[PDB]
Amino acid sequence: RECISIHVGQAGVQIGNACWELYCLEHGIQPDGQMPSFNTFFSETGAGKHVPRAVFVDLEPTVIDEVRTGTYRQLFHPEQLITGKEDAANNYARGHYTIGKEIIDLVLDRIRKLADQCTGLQGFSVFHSFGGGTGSGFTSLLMERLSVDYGKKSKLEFSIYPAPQVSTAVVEPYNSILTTHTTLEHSDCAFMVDNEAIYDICRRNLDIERPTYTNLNRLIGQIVSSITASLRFDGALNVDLTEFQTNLVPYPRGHFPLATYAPVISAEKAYHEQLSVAEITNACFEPANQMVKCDPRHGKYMACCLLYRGDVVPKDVNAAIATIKTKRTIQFVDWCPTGFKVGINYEPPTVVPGGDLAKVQRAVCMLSNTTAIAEAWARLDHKFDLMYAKRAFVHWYVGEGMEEGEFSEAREDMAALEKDYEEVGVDS
Amino acid sequence: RECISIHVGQAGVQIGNACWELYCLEHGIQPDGQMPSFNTFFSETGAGKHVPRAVFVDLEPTVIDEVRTGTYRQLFHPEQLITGKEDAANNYARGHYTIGKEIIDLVLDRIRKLADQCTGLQGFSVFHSFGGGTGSGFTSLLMERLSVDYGKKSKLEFSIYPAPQVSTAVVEPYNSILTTHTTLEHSDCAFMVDNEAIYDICRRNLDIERPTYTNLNRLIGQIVSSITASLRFDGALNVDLTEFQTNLVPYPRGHFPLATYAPVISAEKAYHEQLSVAEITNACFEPANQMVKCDPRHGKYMACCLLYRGDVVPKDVNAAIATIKTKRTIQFVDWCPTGFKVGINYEPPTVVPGGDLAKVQRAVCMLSNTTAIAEAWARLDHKFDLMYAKRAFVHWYVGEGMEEGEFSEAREDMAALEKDYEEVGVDS
Amino acid sequence: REIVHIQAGQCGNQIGAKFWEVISDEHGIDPTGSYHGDSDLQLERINVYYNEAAGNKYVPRAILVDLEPGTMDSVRSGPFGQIFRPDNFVFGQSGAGNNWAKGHYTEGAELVDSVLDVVRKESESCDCLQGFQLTHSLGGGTGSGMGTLLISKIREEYPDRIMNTFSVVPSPKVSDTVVEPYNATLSVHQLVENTDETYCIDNEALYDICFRTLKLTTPTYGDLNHLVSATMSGVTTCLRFPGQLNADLRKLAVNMVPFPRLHFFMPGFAPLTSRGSQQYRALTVPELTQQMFDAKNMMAACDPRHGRYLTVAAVFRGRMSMKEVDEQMLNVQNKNSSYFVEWIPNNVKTAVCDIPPRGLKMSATFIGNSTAIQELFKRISEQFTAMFRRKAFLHWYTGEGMDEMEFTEAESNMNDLVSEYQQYQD
Amino acid sequence: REIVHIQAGQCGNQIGAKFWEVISDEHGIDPTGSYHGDSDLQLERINVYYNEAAGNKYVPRAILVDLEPGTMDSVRSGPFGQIFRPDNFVFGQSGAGNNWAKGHYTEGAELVDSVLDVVRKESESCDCLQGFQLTHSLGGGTGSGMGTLLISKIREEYPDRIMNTFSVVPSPKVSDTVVEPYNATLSVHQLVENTDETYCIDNEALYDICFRTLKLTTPTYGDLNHLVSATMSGVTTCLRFPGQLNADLRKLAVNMVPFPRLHFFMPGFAPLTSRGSQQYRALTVPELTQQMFDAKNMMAACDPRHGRYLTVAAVFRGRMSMKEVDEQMLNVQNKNSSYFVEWIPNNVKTAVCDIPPRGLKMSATFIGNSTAIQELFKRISEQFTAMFRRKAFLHWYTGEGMDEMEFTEAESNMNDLVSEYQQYQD
Ligand SMILES: Nc1nc2c(ncn2[C@@H]2O[C@H](COP(=O)(O)CP(=O)(O)OP(=O)(O)O)[C@@H](O)[C@H]2O)c(=O)[nH]1
Ligand SMILES: Nc1nc2c(ncn2[C@@H]2O[C@H](COP(=O)(O)CP(=O)(O)OP(=O)(O)O)[C@@H](O)[C@H]2O)c(=O)[nH]1
Ligand SMILES: Nc1nc2c(ncn2[C@@H]2O[C@H](COP(=O)(O)OP(=O)(O)OP(=O)(O)O)[C@@H](O)[C@H]2O)c(=O)[nH]1
Ligand SMILES: Nc1nc2c(ncn2[C@@H]2O[C@H](COP(=O)(O)OP(=O)(O)OP(=O)(O)O)[C@@H](O)[C@H]2O)c(=O)[nH]1
Ligand SMILES: [Mg+2]
Ligand SMILES: [Mg+2]
Ligand SMILES: [Mg+2]
Repeated sequence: RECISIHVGQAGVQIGNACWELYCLEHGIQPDGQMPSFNTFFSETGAGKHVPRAVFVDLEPTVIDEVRTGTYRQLFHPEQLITGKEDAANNYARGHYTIGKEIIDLVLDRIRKLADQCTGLQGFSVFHSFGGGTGSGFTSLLMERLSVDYGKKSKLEFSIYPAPQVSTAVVEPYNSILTTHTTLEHSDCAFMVDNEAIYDICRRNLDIERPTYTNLNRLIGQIVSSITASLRFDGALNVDLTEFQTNLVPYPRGHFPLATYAPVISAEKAYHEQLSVAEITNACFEPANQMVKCDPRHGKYMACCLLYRGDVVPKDVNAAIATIKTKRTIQFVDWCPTGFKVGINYEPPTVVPGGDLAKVQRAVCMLSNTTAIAEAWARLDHKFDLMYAKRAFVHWYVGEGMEEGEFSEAREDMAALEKDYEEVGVDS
Repeated sequence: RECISIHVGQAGVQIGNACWELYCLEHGIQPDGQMPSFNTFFSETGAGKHVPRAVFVDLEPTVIDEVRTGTYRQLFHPEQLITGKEDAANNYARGHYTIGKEIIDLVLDRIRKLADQCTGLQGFSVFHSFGGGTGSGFTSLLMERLSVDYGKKSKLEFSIYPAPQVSTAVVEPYNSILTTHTTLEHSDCAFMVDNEAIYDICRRNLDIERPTYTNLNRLIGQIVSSITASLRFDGALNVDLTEFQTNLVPYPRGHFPLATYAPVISAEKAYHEQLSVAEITNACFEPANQMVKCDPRHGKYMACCLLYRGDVVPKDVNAAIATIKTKRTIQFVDWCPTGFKVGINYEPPTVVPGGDLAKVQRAVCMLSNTTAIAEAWARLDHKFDLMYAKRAFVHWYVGEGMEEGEFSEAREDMAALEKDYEEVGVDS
Repeated sequence: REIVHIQAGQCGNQIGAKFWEVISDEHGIDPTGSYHGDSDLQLERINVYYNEAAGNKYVPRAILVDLEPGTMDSVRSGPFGQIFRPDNFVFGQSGAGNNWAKGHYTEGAELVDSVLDVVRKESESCDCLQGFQLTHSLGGGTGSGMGTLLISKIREEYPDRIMNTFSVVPSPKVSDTVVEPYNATLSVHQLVENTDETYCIDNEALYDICFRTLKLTTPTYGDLNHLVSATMSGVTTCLRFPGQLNADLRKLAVNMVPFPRLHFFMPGFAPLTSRGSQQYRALTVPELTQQMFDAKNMMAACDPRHGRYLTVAAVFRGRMSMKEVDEQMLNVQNKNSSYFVEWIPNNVKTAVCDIPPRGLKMSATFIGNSTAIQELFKRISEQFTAMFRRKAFLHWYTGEGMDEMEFTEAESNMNDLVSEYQQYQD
Repeated sequence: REIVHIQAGQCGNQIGAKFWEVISDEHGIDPTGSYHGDSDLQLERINVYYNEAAGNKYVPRAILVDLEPGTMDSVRSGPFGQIFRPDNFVFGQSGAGNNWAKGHYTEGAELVDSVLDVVRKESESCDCLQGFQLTHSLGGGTGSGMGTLLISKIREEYPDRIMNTFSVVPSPKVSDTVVEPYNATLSVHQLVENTDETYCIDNEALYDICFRTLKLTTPTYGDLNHLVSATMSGVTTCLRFPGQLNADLRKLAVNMVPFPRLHFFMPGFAPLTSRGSQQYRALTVPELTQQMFDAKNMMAACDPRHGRYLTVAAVFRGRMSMKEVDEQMLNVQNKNSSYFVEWIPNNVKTAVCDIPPRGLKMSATFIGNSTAIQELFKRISEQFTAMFRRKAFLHWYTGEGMDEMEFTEAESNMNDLVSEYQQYQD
């Protein structure tokens, strides 16, 4: 019941940096690899050194070099640090093919090595952005090959959603749309997260004046471990990744649950506050704590899963659920009666030294399949239209070999996706 | 149950260099001869020094001098290092007669000395190229004399097959064809190996950018010890050289089994991989792992023998065989029902310090008599035709005393050989 | 005379944890398995639930099963984990995600075959099985899914043994998952054909008991599952200890099931009140019968007085007279005759045994079979139809391979059960 | 009463290693050869398999033979290598390469003459030989080749002694060498004329037993060869220890061979199930007979129910009543009469002895002779013809000097055996 973590691009790697740091914090792992104690993510060598089961890929050396110069470079095996010599210029054409195609075989074989190291691989998780090159384009290439050799193993993807505020590439819509299609084709579950919503949480609930990616990544990393580490460690009601597939995807296409997380409270505001299971879950149904820029009250629910860490009793959860059903404004779709899944571990939430969040006694992760996701898609469609109407910058992809129809096609596929969410939301 | 190794030419000697190095590695032999521990290949002196039972011949001092200056020069007895003063100019006429004829008597008597040293000689193995002078021509001369005095002892020959890529002599076809005939006349089993196929394996399975002969020889040497050392050391199902004669040659002429070997995997790719007996044997039936440039799927099988090292159970082999029979595309010829011979030793595969292959727990050598060998012969016939059509370079042999009809004759003999393989492949 | 118990899912695991705790208390068995009892009778029928291990140590005849290691480990870490043998821990590593299709139909089936082999092993060690007891949820993936698979296989192998199960019933105020009605419907469909009886306990009602009568401000599952275990142990007290009436579960089944398909029961319990008032209590049989009749002390979320009774079973523990019990329970029927169905003269049956629960002088367990129960099925079926009509979340089960008609037929059978209660109602 | 055992090839060497381990366990013989038993009976017939060496040490009456030193050395390095005398290690130095022609026809013959002299020495040390036992493969060069040469020479010298052999049968899922069918055919051809009986065990079936019934995730030869040794020791338990019925192997031969050429047997074994379920087991004779009849507990890869039985031998170990065994085995025939051939009333014969296997209260070994066996011969003959027709690899045997007609006739005799099973089948 092991897994592999794949980090592509700076978005994937920098997030990964916090993720593995967190895993060290969860089990008392020293940077040197020495750890006296997580076998799902680490393998052990005869030296008593543990090695992260992960692959870090960046087509430009720069970020990988950062890894190589950091403290955890002694944790990572040199073969897991793979780099190219030039980026994709924020461009899928290069990421997916022109450049990335020259490295991907190395990458896949290192994955195989790890796959052979694992005895019972449940699956793997991938981190990347939607708008980058390496992070999007290369990622697409990668998933094409992984679904060939692994197939059936869990394909979890964590994708960064381009915000209107932050925008670092003018052709991000194009990059994102191309990517999206391929993730529809090969992922099992995609989680897109909006840095702009996260910033909002950090400035209001963590009270942070000036959020950076380093703080943003800490938040995300903890959420990801609450989903996985928490499954590995055992608790009361353990919930496997295969159960998430089974329970969260009603139709082959609706594989886009979103995440909301609480408690996200600064130490200073946590004093004085004690949240019950019910109260934390009430925070989880608030749009203001949503890690994606959309409105949960607008959309309808199809699936919802709550995962618990630390001090939680099933009974309290049962009461909390009743409250959500009655309080809310949780319009669930007829197609799914009641769909709330509950996983409860005993493992307590962990705290990062030099962190920005309070120590908490219980924590809740909300995963949910809601029709509000279409909203985000609509925003991207529009942006595409504008760029594509003029065909500004199109030569940067076409000149690398892309076909006009390929862009049309991908957009259309997203339009279909959104329409499918509409359809499922239509009660029947 | 002892043997003698004869190395002629640089091809034979350089391969031999790795072979004896490997034998040292197999039994912990120091370069000085001191060894605390292989009596089939070594004799022991009262000093506790062991001496390789082999003869190294090179008509040009150069390569032998290399041997003489290397570390294993203390292992080799000076009388076993025989050299001339001029090469054969890549030419059988000189190798076989003009020059080589002046040294061969020395050589044979040193062989006799070793033959008298052995108590129960099973036979001997010879290493050389098909295209060289000394390696081909001299070799022919040698076999003419050895079959006189030894007769019945095993005559195993390992011949390097000229690749289209590497070609170092324009009259290689001529050299090769002349040689071939004589090997047909006096060898018991000839194994031809194509450096170009080997390179392909090294670049893909060993992942080597730039293969050299030193790496190529390591691979071959290990295969050869897997055939012989493995017989000497005893295992479960020991298989003698005489059994190979009995089982691999259906008719007096079909003495050309080819070799395929697996696992041929780099350390880096071996992590993560574990191959079962069946899996390794599946690699052995893949053309991509074939050490000869031909297509095993094209030809038919007549005989096949699998030798195992290390951790192998007969039962697993039995299952593997069923798999080959059922999976494959192993069209066996009616003339031989089922012909699979299995030899299983306990001796584990060995690793060369500073090697290029992973440490493996089990290893498989595939010997096989297939009709695909004709393919290679066809290529040589054609090349001959071209040269002979013009009669380019013919004076370099004729001027040394060769007869035109001799070349015609030898070609024709090869044509007959290929036709005989056809005939055997015809089911009846 | 022996019973094999199986704990499926967290519910099953935790309720059963309390159950086995109680049963060992009943017999003087410490957490190591060693017997240090008080009476000979504690050993005399210890075989129903235990194997005697070398050294006068006992092993509970029960299998712990789940798809999540953590739960299993948490149970094993507590007292009474030590009493269980490693052989009874069967589990996977990935929950079902609350999906009956994953538990019943796919993944859980993979473990079920190994569970059944352990079951068989235990039934072979037994002299004569009386029956099987399962503890599970009606809404969870392994509790309702895996567990129902297991049941179909056990009943198949042992047609004449008593299959009973205790299970947690969804409520509007409890509901966690949107597909909980879907899981419930599918399990009900199977349980109605494959069990001899099932007890319907609702956490909602249990919470009310805890606060209202037990005066607890923070009801926890640790206490809620305690109340369930009280009733679970109550039903085999007579089986395990000498008494006067109805010890056998089969006898109870005969008297409690008037029609093959109506086998759902309403458990309740007396005395059930906080300590504050206990100093003013005076337990008598009338006192116990007052509390057992009163709907507020029912563990099922359903008021019997809204429907009509087909059968009532009352089990008494401790030394009470025959007259007192039989007169008073007759009087219950006499005084509340309007809530009983006229088909059965003497609707109330009693069991009386001589061994009281530790800490009480007397106690009584209530088992009802009233047509009021249909309300619980209405809650489920209704919620189901809303989801089902739109097919919300259905794709998660169709992903496993479940057919819309599988669910349709499941509903149909639920509707049948309600209609049959109505046919008997009046 | 004595038996000389010979181990040929790795198969023979490793299976026999387990066999001798077990036999010494049977008699309380430690790895040094010293007797530390439990009973007098352990010594009372120790002579069948052992010589008493000075100091109350025993030496196994058996010869270890191969062409590869390494194997022989690995056996000698383990427990029980010490119990063997140096005189029984006969080996060469170059395997046969899986070539029957090298093993039987050429090279192996060279050692066989020295083996036979050791055999003769041992038969001279014996008071009265009962017979010979060989353990070998049907597909290997020394196992089938050398071993069959040895057999022709032994039977020649001892016509009235029982020649039996245990041998590993090729399967489509096992097959290692392409010429394995060639080796098998040639050995079969000889074995059918030169042995009194041979047991056909297939690793495929053994793997299924290990996982399916024994619940092992990693079947190894160490355990697979263990199962074989169980059956090998079973057949001489009565010979070695007092009992009631059929101790002698010849008696068994008389009852198991209706026709001179049909002497291939299907061994099986009970009880054969993992520990997990053992706590629920209750061994009775019906229980043992259920497991022995069930094809899944056969060691041969062949389901008897596909064909029809000519003979059944069941050997029981441990204290069982006469009635129980004879009634129940009669009932097997009665209940499954459709799978027995009507020529023989009372197809099931039993042997019963009083000494159980260490660790079990009772045990039973199954020997079947059913026409279903022909399927194994079909697998071999078919594969053979495909190779033979094209002469693939034949040159390796013609290199030794084997004639196409030698193989042709070998096939012919295999075809005869199948036809004879069909003649008796129905
Ligand atoms: N149940 C078992 N079958 C085995 C074992 N070893 C091998 N075999 C089976 O036996 C056949 C291969 O034979 P061996 O090891 O006995 C060959 P042998 O050593 O007799 O002769 P050579 O040709 O000289 O190697 C084949 O069906 C293997 O699959 C074992 O340990 N157990
Ligand atoms: N009285 C109690 N009800 C419980 C308890 N735990 C859970 N439940 C109830 O059971 C249902 C949820 O089920 P579980 O924990 O049993 C699910 P289970 O672990 O069987 O399967 P998975 O889908 O594989 O997680 C629901 O009605 C919860 O509200 C408990 O400890 N006590
Ligand atoms: N949460 C989070 N988002 C990040 C981080 N780094 C970058 N991003 C976001 O991811 C996108 C940036 O992708 P880039 O860094 O340009 O590119 P890349 O995906 O690494 O690959 P290339 O374009 O080839 O360099 C933007 O939308 C950023 O806001 C990070 O550390 N954390
Ligand atoms: N595998 C392998 N092939 C070699 C090696 N050395 C040479 N060859 C091949 O053998 C042939 C070369 O033969 P030469 O070295 O020219 O000649 P020779 O056979 O030593 O004898 P002369 O012609 O008289 O020098 C070519 O086809 C080479 O590719 C070696 O070390 N390993
Ligand atoms: Mg970058
Ligand atoms: Mg659970
Ligand atoms: Mg040279």
